[PDB]
Amino acid sequence: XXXXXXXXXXXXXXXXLAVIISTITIMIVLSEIGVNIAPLLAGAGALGLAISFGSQTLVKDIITGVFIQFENGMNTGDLVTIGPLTGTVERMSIRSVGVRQDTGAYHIIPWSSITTFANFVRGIGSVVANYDVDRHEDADKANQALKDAVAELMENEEIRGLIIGEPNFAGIVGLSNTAFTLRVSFTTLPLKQWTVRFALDSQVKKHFDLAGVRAPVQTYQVL
Amino acid sequence: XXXXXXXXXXXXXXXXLAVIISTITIMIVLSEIGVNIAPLLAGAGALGLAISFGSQTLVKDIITGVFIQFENGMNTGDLVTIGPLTGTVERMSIRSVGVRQDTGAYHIIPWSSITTFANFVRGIGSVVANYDVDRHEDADKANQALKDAVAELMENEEIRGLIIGEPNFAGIVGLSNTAFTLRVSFTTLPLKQWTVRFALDSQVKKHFDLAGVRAPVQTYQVL
Amino acid sequence: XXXXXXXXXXXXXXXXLAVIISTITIMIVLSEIGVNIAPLLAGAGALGLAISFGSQTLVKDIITGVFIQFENGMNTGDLVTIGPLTGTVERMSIRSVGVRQDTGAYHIIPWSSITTFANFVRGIGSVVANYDVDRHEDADKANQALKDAVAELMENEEIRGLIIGEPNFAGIVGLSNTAFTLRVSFTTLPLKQWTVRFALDSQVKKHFDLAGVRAPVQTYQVL
Amino acid sequence: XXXXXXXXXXXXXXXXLAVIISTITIMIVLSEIGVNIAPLLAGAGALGLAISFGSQTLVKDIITGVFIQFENGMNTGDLVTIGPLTGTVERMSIRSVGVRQDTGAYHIIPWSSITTFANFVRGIGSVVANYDVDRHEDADKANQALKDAVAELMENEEIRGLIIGEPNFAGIVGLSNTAFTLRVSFTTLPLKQWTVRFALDSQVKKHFDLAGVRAPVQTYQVL
Amino acid sequence: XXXXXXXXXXXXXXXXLAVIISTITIMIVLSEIGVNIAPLLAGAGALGLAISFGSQTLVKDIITGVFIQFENGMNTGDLVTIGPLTGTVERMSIRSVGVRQDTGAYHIIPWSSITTFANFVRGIGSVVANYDVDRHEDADKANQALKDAVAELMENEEIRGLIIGEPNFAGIVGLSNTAFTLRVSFTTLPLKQWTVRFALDSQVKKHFDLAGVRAPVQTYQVL
Amino acid sequence: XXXXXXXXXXXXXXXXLAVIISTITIMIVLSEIGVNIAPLLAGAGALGLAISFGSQTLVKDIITGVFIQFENGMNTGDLVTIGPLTGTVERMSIRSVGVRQDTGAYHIIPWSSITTFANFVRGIGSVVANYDVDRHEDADKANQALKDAVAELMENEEIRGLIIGEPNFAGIVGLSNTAFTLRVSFTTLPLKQWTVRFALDSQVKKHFDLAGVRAPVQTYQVL
Amino acid sequence: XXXXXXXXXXXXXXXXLAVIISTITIMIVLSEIGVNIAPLLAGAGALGLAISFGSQTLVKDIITGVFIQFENGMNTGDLVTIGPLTGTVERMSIRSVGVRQDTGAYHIIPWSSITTFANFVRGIGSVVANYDVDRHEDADKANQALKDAVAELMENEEIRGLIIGEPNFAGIVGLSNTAFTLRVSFTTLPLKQWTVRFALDSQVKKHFDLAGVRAPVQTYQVL
Repeated sequence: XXXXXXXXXXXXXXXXLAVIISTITIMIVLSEIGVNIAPLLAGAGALGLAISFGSQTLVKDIITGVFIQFENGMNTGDLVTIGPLTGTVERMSIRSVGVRQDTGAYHIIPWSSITTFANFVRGIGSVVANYDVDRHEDADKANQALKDAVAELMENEEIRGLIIGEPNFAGIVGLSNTAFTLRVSFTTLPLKQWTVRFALDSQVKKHFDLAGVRAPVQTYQVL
Repeated sequence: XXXXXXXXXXXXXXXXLAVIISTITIMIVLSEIGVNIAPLLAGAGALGLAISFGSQTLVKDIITGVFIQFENGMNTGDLVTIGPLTGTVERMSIRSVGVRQDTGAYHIIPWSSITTFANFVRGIGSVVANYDVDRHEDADKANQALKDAVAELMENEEIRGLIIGEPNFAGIVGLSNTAFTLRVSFTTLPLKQWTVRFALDSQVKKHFDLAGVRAPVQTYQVL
Repeated sequence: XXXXXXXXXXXXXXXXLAVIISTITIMIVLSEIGVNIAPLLAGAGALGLAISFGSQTLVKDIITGVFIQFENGMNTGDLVTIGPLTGTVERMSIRSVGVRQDTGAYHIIPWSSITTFANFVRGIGSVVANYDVDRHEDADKANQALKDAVAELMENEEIRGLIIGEPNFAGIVGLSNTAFTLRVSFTTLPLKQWTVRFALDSQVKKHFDLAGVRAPVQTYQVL
Repeated sequence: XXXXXXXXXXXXXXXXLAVIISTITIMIVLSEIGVNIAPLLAGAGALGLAISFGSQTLVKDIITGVFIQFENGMNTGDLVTIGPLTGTVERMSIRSVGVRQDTGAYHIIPWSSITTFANFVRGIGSVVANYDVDRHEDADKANQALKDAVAELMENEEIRGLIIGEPNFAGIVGLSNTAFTLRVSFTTLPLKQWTVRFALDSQVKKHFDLAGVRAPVQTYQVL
Repeated sequence: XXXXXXXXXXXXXXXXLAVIISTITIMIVLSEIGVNIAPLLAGAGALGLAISFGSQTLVKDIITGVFIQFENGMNTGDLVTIGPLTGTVERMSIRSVGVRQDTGAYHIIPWSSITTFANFVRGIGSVVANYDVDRHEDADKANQALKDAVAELMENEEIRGLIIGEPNFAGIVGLSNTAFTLRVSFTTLPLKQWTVRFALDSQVKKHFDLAGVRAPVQTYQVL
Repeated sequence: XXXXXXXXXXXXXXXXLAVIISTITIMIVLSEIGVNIAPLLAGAGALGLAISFGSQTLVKDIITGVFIQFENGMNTGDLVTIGPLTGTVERMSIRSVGVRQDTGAYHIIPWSSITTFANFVRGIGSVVANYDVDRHEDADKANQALKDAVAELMENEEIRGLIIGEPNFAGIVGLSNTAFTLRVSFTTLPLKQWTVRFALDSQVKKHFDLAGVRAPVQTYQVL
Repeated sequence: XXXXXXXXXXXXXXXXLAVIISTITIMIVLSEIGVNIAPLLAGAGALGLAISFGSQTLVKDIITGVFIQFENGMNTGDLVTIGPLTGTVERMSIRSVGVRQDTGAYHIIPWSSITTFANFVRGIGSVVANYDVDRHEDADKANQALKDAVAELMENEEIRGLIIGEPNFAGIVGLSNTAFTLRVSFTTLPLKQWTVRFALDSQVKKHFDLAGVRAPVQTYQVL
């Protein structure tokens, strides 16, 4: 039986990364060779549980990545927002995503840290502008000024191509101790919101000055 | 017994995703073929525990999603609020929900991150408006002005269709060092709160100017 | 023994949600049919541990719910406060609770997220009002004014029915660089605190104006 | 052996909450009746691990409660502070504690959420009052004024019974750009701190006015 | 064998807190008495794992306590700082520590919540005082004033006994838009820092007034 | 069999860090020598599980490090940003990374604490400058001033070598109650952003003074 | 066999901290003495798992400590920064580190709470000083003043020995609504940054006064 067991073990070892495989092979051999390694199994299992609780991140991350990819949630060149960060995606790997912030940095984010993320290149983009006007100014006057500003904006051929449909004037949307707030909304081609917002702000300043609408002004009273 | 064991193993393997299934088959074979793989079982179990702690998120998320669906908590097109985000739901998948923020973004939120979420399309919508008035102004005067404003609002046929029942005047609801606060409440058709609030603010500004109620004013004293 | 084992397995399978039950049955059969599925057990156990770490939330939540119910902590129609949210409870399910915020929203909160929650419909409700008065004003004068205000309040038959017992004047309760603070306390029927607070604030403004008590006023000094 | 095994199983089942006990009995029977339920054991163990990770809270909470009780840390009627909450304890159960906030609410806190909690009814209560005085005022003048205020306080027979020992004047305790801060300390009967603090603040205002000590005053300089 | 097994079980049970011990005894008996309780073992193990995840806190806390005690980190009567709390230690138990805040409260903190804690009664105590002086004042003038203040302080026999060695004048330590900051440092007997700081602040006010050093003053400019 | 077992155990022990290996050897010996150490296995397994939950950090950290290295995410001498810290990398070990803050400190960060980190030496660096201008100033005037400033900047031969391509003027990008904001963008050689930003700010101040553009100015109104 | 088993158990027990060892010995004896303690094993294993989840901290902490020691990250007498704390290291034990804050306290921090820590005694120390100057002042004038200040500083023989190399003037580094900021950088012997910074601030005040550079001044406009 001795020679037979020896031959059996030989055949098995012949049938049998590399260092751990070698340790496991040594374990199976010592097991089959007249030794019952329960506590050696215990030590190797402690080591394996350690590496497990360690090497969990890679797999969690790659599966989160492939899931995000299934939903078509992020492509190369999009403008995404991940937590407190907003930038352009420059490259995606099987572990992490590369986001190029506007301040020049190059953030690397591993998928596990990505729970909820916003994308700016899906369909439409909107603009919600709010402007303040001194509480004492005439409401209709300022509102007509804002309407004239938007109308002049929509005449700019270069910008008109960026707005989908018609503007949406909401009128007054709130009062403060000093000012009331006008609001105008849009619906633009994706990723072009900010250009529209900037042109609108320029036109709004110009026309508020023309129509003589005053900016909000803090008020005091003495004695 | 050798040929018999061989035939048994053959039949079993014949009776026997793909790569892991193949590894498990190799394991059962080496087990039945004169080898006791306890530590090989240990390594494969470490790998499996890793993938487990990894692939937990998908199932947790899908069950959270189906639960949220059971309570009729979220449909396509509703206006929901999830954590620090408020927007419209554009599409729901078996892993995540698509929320369209007003700023044009397209957030993707996986159900696991959704613990508590608010919905604005269930039943009724309310309005609680607060306005400030200088501490020195006559209380009854300002309150009557606000009542006249609300009364003129309720005469606007377009808005009246949005208010359920009658307004609820609360009177003064608090004093500051400079101003006391009036409050009026409503109960409106769902999702129409903001239109009512805006019309009310416009009317309130107009009538506060007519009745000559002053806005709050900071007060100083020199020497 | 072959036919006998076959008959045994048949009887067992005859004696034997649905898909997992079928997989378990296949497992017991392959086990009894000349195969020792230790690693198949390992894979199925990984899957089961995954679903376990997943389907834990439902049971945790239902037991937390039934516990909260045992303590009579929340009923339909009460006005509760859960974390940063305050509203009315509209309906309770075996997984979550429906809270109707005052802003019209309809929050859904699962019991697991509920650790500590306040309820406003248990027994009594109290009012602790603080008012500011310019540092230079006479203490006794302002205090007597506040006492007269409370006295006139207690004469309002409609409100008197809401106050339990007698008011509790505390006198000055703190000094600032500009103002000292008066305080008056109450004990009211449940859920009626705010009506009392509002009536009290109205009366306090009126009587502070009558008695000529000044509001706090920031003070400066030049050069 | 068949009839013998049947009789054995019968006797065992005869020797044998209710639904789980029934499932366990079915398990032991199928085990003893010619079936080896390893994977059925696996499914039942997954379910049990789920309920375990679920029903952990009740026991954790009751043991935390009995521990808090061992240290005599909280009784009915005491004034405790738990996290961001301060109120009176109205009733204690085997799972949670009932705290009555001053604003009328009735918080329910489960012991698990209680890590560190303060109690105001153990032994003594102290008072540390700080008052501000304009930087230009004479130090000795203001300090003597405060001493006279405390002296008049200690003459009030109703309050004297609440102060243990003698006051402790610390003198100036800090400078700002505008004011220096005086401080006086006490040691009072438990739960009576606030009454003493309020009486002291009243006397301090009165005597600061008598002695003509000015409150702090912001200072500017033009051009 | 029946009578023999019965006698064996009897002897064992004879050889055999109380309720759990009884359940375990019942388990060993049913085990030895012709029943293989694997799933009963599973249920009892679920219960035991629950109590384990529950009764972990007591032992964790007592070992953390004995460790803190080994380092001589906290004694009865010391003035410690634990998280956001600062007070005197009144008594220590095998689970928690009793800290007496200055505001009269009596906090109970269990050792587990104590990660990092400061102690004020180990060796020496230091004082780092910063004072502000208007940007336009002469540097040497104010510095000499502060030196004279410290010199007069060191002449107070009662205080001199509390300062170890010599003061350490650092000169200017920073500029603001309005003021530059002088700094003086000390090294005092333990627990006596605040008395020294207060005496120093008194002397500093007196000597800044004598030498005519102005406090910082906000500056404006009109039109 | 006694002598045979003895010889077997001897051979095994002959075939058989050091202290734990010795304990495991003692375990296997006592196991093979007529003793079944199940509870000794339990104690050793508790100890091993402890060390496992302890020695997990080293391996997790080294694998996170080698992963970060695979993505070429951090080299010696780069300027990285890790959480709230921004500095230069001075040396990398198999456990942690050494970051040299600008304030002279030498932070040591272990890879586990590194989830998302930014790098400033990958490709390009950008500049987004915003400047404020009083609301009343002429828009075209200030914009032309800023254009002249940038033009003079691009004439500086030393700086021109640092800017890639052409500046990008966005015009007005927002209104406040007091000021509107101009914006100019760049794209520079990596790590040279700040030099460009500083030169640009100098030129902008000079040219805003030349063209007489006023800085924003708070506005008041009395009575 | 009875006497033989008795002798075997005797020999084993003869071959066989103290209380747990005794319980384990009792377990092995009852095991070998005709009893199969599976559920007793279960209870002892629950207790052991409890102590494990408890006594994990000591080992985690000691290994974190020895790791920090391997990287030469902290010695006796260094000036380190750990989280929100900055002080001198007074002594290190096998569990915790003793940090002496400047305010006299003596913090004890266990290594587990130390994730990222800064050290100020490794190599070099730097200084980055920023000063504000009124927006209307001449840029070249203020910059030349700052250069003269630094030049006079470098003439102080006592300080010159602390600066490595040459100062680095950056010019303007930013504009505000009221002030532009000058910046000068250094590179000093370790731990000597603050002395240099203080001397520099003194010289800067003196020379800004000489050259007549004004501090920033808030600006207003009335009506």
